Amino acid sequence: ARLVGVDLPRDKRMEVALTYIFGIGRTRSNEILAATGIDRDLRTRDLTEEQLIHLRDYIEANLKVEGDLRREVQADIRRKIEIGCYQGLRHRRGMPVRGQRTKTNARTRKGPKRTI
Amino acid sequence: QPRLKERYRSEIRDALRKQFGYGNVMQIPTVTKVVVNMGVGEAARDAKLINGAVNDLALITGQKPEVRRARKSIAQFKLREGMPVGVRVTLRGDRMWEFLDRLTSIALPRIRDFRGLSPKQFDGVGNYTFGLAEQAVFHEVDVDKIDRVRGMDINVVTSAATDDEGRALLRALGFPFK
Amino acid sequence: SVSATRRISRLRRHTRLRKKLSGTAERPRLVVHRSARHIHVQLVNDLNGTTVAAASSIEADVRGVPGDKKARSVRVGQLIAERAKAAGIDTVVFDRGGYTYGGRIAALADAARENGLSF
Amino acid sequence: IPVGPRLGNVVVEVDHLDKGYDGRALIKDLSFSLPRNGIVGVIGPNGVGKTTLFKTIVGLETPDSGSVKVGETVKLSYVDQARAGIDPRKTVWEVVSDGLDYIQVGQTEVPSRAYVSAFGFKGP
Amino acid sequence: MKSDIHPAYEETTVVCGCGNTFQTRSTKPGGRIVVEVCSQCHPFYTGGRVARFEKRYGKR
RNA sequence: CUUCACACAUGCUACAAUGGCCGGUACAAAGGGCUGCGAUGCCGCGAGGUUAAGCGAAUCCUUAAAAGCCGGUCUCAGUUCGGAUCGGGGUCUGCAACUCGACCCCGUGAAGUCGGAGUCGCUAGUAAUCGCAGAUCAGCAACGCUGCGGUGAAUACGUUCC
RNA sequence: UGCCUCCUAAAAUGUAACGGAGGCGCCCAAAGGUUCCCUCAACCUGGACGGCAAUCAGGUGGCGAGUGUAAAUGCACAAG
Ligand SMILES: [Mg+2]
Ligand SMILES: [Mg+2]
Ligand SMILES: [Mg+2]
Ligand SMILES: [Mg+2]
Ligand SMILES: [Mg+2]
Ligand SMILES: [Mg+2]
Ligand SMILES: [Mg+2]
Ligand SMILES: [Mg+2]
Ligand SMILES: [Mg+2]
Ligand SMILES: [Mg+2]
Ligand SMILES: [Mg+2]
Ligand SMILES: [Mg+2]
Ligand SMILES: [Mg+2]
Ligand SMILES: [Mg+2]
Ligand SMILES: [Zn+2]
Repeated sequence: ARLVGVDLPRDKRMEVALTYIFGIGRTRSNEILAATGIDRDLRTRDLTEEQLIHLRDYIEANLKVEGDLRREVQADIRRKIEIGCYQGLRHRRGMPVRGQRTKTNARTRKGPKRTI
Repeated sequence: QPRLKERYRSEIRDALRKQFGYGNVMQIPTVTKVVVNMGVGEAARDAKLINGAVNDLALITGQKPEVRRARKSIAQFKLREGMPVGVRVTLRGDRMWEFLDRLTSIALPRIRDFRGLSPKQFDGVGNYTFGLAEQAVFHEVDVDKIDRVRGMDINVVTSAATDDEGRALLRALGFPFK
Repeated sequence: SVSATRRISRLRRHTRLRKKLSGTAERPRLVVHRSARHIHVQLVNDLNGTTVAAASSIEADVRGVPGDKKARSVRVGQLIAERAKAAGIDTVVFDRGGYTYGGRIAALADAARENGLSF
Repeated sequence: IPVGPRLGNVVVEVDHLDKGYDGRALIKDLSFSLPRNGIVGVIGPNGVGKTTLFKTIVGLETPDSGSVKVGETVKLSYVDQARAGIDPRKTVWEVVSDGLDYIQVGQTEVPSRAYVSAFGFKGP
Repeated sequence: MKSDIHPAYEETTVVCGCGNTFQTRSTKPGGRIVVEVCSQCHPFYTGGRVARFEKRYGKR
């Protein structure tokens, strides 16, 4: 059942089914399903089209979802780079930016081992 | 009797004479063919395009398409000559004007985060070509009973002489430009 | 231009069968020429290029014949079948003009096999 | 044999399977669950329903009562002896392939003539 | 070739969630296609750092 | 003193159903506190904010122990497992949090499906696991160290081999 | 060491050398016959994955592609 262009997977409870939208976690998925009137323990295959109109307008007026959230995150990284801040130089090289330890770790911002 | 063809010779046909000063009424542009192809380049392996690109364009466009072979062999792309690599349909007449309506009205705003189609995509003569994403947007195929997702590109061929003459035609049919 | 393509690609087909079918004074060539409105026909004798008989659907006898365009093709086929026999011709080769043999041109020839010509 | 992708914990689940073509019953109250990384041998005399048992797992038949459950990591591999089989005037190269040069044996690219030659059919 | 090779292409009734409806010809079985967005209810069919400083702190 | 193609070492959190999450609900011990502990009430989704009772303390505060019990939900999936990384928005302490603080919220949701050769601890309230407090300290990189209690096992024929 | 093609070969044919370059000891049940239809390569503009180049659309393009197989004579009227 398409909601924002995300294709909610069938046979999944609606408190969890909204979390596959980029920009909605477990906390937002409680308050999406409190404004409309949809109970949490509802399967997504029993999802009436009259219900799905009630959460294609509360999301597009109060949250930020695919496309125009993902174009903000890769624009906020883009802002830090050309101004030449410390986190911009640290975003170019792929080294971790929040003052992490880079001597024995930081295998997520880097790849696997190189073993010189 | 399609509703976009009768809308063409009701106000689009008259509006093109005021914007461009045509002497004779035979000079007014008109879309002639809409060419839709898949371009299944990953058919040089695994040989699955019969259910792939034939049983879905027939659902989208209406008629069975043409399996196109390949002209010459390319070693870097791992195909040889005469290998089925593309699938194409051609829409003329009443099924064409029923396709440009069903594209712009119900289909084309199902592109994910749709913002429009670029009007810089003319060839220089007055013909238009745009691409799509997958076996989404057209409702006639279903999201369940399909194979891997595959996109397309759609040619729109007009009788117009220059670009902005063909831009004024496709503007009045309902194409969203930006 | 869809009209320039049709003329260029019908004097190419008409030259395709002209390599093999000429027509002489003993066996003339029944050239057909078909338009949307009429059909024209002439026996040409390609050794000096001199027509010996002609018929068309623009003279008033063919024009007042009832029926569709195939019915007016039977009448022009009967006319050149009885104008060639008034010039001493009984055997001819048939020239398609570059068209598909069928429909109106097939009804011209089949009307001229019942009335004297012997192809 | 080419290795497939990683297999999960549920391979095939069968819960109270019934299969029959007439008043004769072949399978009645059968419950099992196929393991992972093993070999299951099926035993029976002639005309007892061994091949109909495979055709409920691949889905080419339909259970009368009870269900078969597969599981999202399972990708099968099975060809009947009778529904398409082989074609008696296509060559052995264009039955494995379909006239193509390179084929997909599961997320890898191998040549078709290097694949039929791995199965004995070598040379002309 | 134009005889039962192509799939069935019969007249089709479309409706939207807006309430808009029209009538075309499509291959959907039943001719009862129901969409949730159309050309008359979709957006785009109808329409700094200094200012973000000032809401947090204010003017000097 | 915190750098980073890498290499080793001691830990913590994991890979799930003897589990996650949600609602209810029972049982400690040892400690700290006037340049402090902040009850209660109100405000804040929360970290906190404000007002201020009581206490140099078996009196008042720190103090709701968590595992557990009962009920519901998920149904074996890189998932309602895992919570790394990163984006945005806040609090507090301090003259000051960019290099370099912890905490909170919202979003993002990486490796990981029990680990090669090899190696380590432990013989009973032990091991395994669950929390709580102290010292240093404005705050804190506290998963460390020194302590505290909760639940609570398996085996030991025997002295050939290491 | 026999057979096919070109230069040597001196504008018919022919012409030698342990002169200069290559092929052949097949293949095709259609790649044979016939009727009918079509025009290529390269380049340029636009286009989901798509890149110099897959498939699509439009311009320009008279032979620069192609010919089961060497090379010559030919073939766009096509013998493609
Ligand atoms: Mg140090
Ligand atoms: Mg979790
Ligand atoms: Mg609880
Ligand atoms: Mg409160
Ligand atoms: Mg329980
Ligand atoms: Mg698992
Ligand atoms: Mg992995
Ligand atoms: Mg001891
Ligand atoms: Mg401290
Ligand atoms: Mg000579
Ligand atoms: Mg001479
Ligand atoms: Mg030799
Ligand atoms: Mg043939
Ligand atoms: Mg040919
Ligand atoms: Zn609408």
